[PDB]
Amino acid sequence: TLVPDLTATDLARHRWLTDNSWTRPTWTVAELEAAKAGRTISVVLPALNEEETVGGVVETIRPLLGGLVDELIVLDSGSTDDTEIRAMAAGARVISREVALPEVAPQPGKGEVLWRSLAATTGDIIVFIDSDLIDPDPMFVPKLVGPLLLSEGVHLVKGFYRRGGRVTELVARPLLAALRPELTCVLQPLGGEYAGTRELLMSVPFAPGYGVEIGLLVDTYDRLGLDAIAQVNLGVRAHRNRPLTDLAAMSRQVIATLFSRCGVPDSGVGLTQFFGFSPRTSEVSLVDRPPMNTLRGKLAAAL
Amino acid sequence: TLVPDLTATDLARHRWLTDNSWTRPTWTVAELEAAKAGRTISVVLPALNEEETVGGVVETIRPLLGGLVDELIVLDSGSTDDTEIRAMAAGARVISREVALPEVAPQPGKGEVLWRSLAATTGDIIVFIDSDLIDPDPMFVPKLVGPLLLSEGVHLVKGFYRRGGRVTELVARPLLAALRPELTCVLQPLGGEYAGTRELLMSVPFAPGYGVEIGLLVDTYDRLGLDAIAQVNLGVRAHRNRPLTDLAAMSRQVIATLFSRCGVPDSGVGLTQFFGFSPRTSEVSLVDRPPMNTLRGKLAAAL
Ligand SMILES: Nc1ccc(C(=O)O)cc1
Ligand SMILES: Nc1ccc(C(=O)O)cc1
Ligand SMILES: [Cl-]
Ligand SMILES: [Cl-]
Ligand SMILES: [Cl-]
Ligand SMILES: [Cl-]
Ligand SMILES: [Cl-]
Ligand SMILES: [Cl-]
Ligand SMILES: [Cl-]
Ligand SMILES: [Cl-]
Ligand SMILES: [Cl-]
Ligand SMILES: [Cl-]
Repeated sequence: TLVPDLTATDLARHRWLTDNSWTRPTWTVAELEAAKAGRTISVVLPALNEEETVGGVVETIRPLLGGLVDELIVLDSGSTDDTEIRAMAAGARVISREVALPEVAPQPGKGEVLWRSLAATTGDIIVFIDSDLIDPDPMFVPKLVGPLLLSEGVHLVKGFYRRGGRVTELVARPLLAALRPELTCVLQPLGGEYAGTRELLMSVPFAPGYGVEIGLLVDTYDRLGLDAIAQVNLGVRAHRNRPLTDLAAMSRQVIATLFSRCGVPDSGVGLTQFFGFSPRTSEVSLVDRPPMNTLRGKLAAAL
Repeated sequence: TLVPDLTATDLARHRWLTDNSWTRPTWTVAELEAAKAGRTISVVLPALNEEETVGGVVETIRPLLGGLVDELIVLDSGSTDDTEIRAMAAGARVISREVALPEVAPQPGKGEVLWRSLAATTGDIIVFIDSDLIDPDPMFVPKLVGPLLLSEGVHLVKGFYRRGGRVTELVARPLLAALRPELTCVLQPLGGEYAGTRELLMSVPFAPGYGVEIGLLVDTYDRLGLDAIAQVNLGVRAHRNRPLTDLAAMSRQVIATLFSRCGVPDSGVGLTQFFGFSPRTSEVSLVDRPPMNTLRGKLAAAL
């Protein structure tokens, strides 16, 4: 809604950018592990057909398994390439969507995968890391759990890179300025590298498809306020030059998910693209998976 | 609002793409001039500091002056370079914002310029052409007025190019799919080359800044329906590689203007961009210029 008391100038000077934003995190693995205090950490990599990169991501994380990290899972989304065997060969446990939650038939898209991984994991903290990363850094998981383990009151940590992204810069952040202005303090709201506490994640809906990350950001903000969110610098990463046609369909789902969270009536109509004319249509989903907490008791595996 | 009866598939197969969309316009200047039937045509080029390109755009249009075109005006927006003298030297009349409407102090931005040009022009049809075009084609004005002069019931003509644009493809068209799905049939809703009848243009508000084009599209659609809009192929044009930082600020104003037209409460908060951090803020306007018709009677020059 209309917030004429807030300006872009005092968003740039917002105290949150100091106390909840780590440009140069200096935490050690040993001192993070010391702060677990009986909490466990689950790392989840969503994956659909990522055979060329999934092993390299898993290998950056595997040395933490059994110390800082308690579970390392690739949640496979129906890959037909060698994603699964390569993740296993790299030292990760691989769980299909069906095995994560066999009572419920899979919907397509990324959010489904992350939602199901709540039923497959046991960590008090869950870290999500994209499996398509071309050059992952082994300090990702430590930097993401830093504010959860050491700060107070943080429940969602968003990892950003110094160069980000055409959808992030033209779609997500300008819409947040219009609909959730305080969230413009988040550098990369769509980023795939982030960590959350279990109670938070079990009690929010998961948006479908590519809306999942911005949906968690906005639901966490709405539920707990800006102080409960933090961001940390993961380092440098090259913008993978994705086709604008793919980015357009993803943008449409980002819009749908944000409108869904902000009371904006979305038409539900998918995006048409023209290239006479050669038309290309995509679909968009307006239906969340409900909070996983609502399924407690009905599951053959406890939550 | 929610339109679950419409899908992206039947938008791609929409009859409008045949009867109101000209992929290969074949009109001659002589036969268009024959159809004027006493209507006059005003061509308007908005311009702020366009000394390198404005003359070349004017020269592509000047041979039509006195035949198909009755007025050729560059509406200068406070240029400090040689925009004005170069437009004059190319054969255009140059009118400042103040001379267009001296009773009202200028607001910044492009929409202000186009709104003021309604008071400075006399054509029954007004054609807007950007002055920063690097390679304008002399058939722009004929192709834009074709459907106005020959078809029935068209009041707004949008000229598109075969390659368009990151803001168009990731922001404008996906938001239209969410908020005004039928308008996704328009290939380039933000395009600067378009023509409109005077009665229509005098009776709609003009959005400020870079929102002006999408605001006219949505107001025309809301007021008169999709049949009153048409689009024509102008040919090929190179995407001028504008900085993503500029595109982000323009996207924010596009969003504000669309939310303004579609009942979506916009925060009014400008876009912050970060590059410690180096913050960069822009402003956004939620205030239209009212329909120029509302100022009739109060102007020292008649409308
Ligand atoms: N079904 C899908 C599962 C995962 C992903 C992804 O990780 O980007 C995308 C689609
Ligand atoms: N004040 C302005 C006037 C004109 C333009 C433009 O034509 O892009 C931009 C700004
Ligand atoms: Cl502001
Ligand atoms: Cl800091
Ligand atoms: Cl089901
Ligand atoms: Cl992006
Ligand atoms: Cl919580
Ligand atoms: Cl659809
Ligand atoms: Cl046609
Ligand atoms: Cl004034
Ligand atoms: Cl564009
Ligand atoms: Cl009208």
